[PDB]
Amino acid sequence: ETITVPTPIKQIFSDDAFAETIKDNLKKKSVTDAVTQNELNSIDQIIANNSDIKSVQGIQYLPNLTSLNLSNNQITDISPIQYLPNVTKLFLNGNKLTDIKPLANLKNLGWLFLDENKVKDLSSLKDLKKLKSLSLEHNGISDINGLVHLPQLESLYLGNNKITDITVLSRLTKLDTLSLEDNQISDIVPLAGLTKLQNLYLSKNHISDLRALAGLKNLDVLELFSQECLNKPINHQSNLVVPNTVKNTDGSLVTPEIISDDGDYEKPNVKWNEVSFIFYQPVTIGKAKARFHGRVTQPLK
Repeated sequence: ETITVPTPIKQIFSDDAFAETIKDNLKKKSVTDAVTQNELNSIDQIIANNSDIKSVQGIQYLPNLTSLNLSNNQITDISPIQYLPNVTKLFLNGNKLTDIKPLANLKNLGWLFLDENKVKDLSSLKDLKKLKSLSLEHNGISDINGLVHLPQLESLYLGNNKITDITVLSRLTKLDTLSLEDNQISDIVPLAGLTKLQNLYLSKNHISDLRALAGLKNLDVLELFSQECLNKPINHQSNLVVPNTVKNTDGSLVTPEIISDDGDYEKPNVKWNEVSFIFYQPVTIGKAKARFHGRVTQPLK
């Protein structure tokens, strides 16, 4: 798309706030000032954080735009971005996005930041062969199966979601930085062969078994605290015996730190409507030191 006659900024960029962004970027005096396509072609970078932007309609007239920061606005639709082929950096944190199908077209996208939106389907990212860094925290996401075809990603932040199944991650063999903190993950076996991983954030999941991590020799940063592990319910009895299922990287059992209701440990079992125990174990994997810590809860029926 091109404009062929000088046109007031507000007629092209229909959201007042975005119109103000373009006016400021071109150093104009008013959103009623006329712009030409030549002036719009001069826009290589937009910095428009914190601007109450509700729509980026009109942005399709910025062919040379390579970096676009729309953090912390109120945007609901990013379709006008889809035909901007030179965009390589896209900051969309803190908006109201649900659909990211229009990003499928951004073949040169390199960095994409989408935290604090409501994007729940990621299959739209499969086209993106130059995507190196993706952040999708706090989106309410459960299904990450669309991340199959970004096998060249280097950094992926998926913390603070509703993820249980990380099967697809075994294909993301270029990852050096991965966050899955504050999800619902118990099975970390899909990580076991991802030997390039350097930085791995796994706190606040449901992880009780570290065997999956035993071969990750390039780890430098590792976080493993505040797990919450929920056993399947068992019948209440006067004398309760529950196998300890908490395991170190070498498969040895982690001795409980504290056991509820004055219970005690007789290895491999913890003995006493619910009981629980807490564990805390410093671990080292490669150069990475972490504290493996959490609680196992046993409901009783």
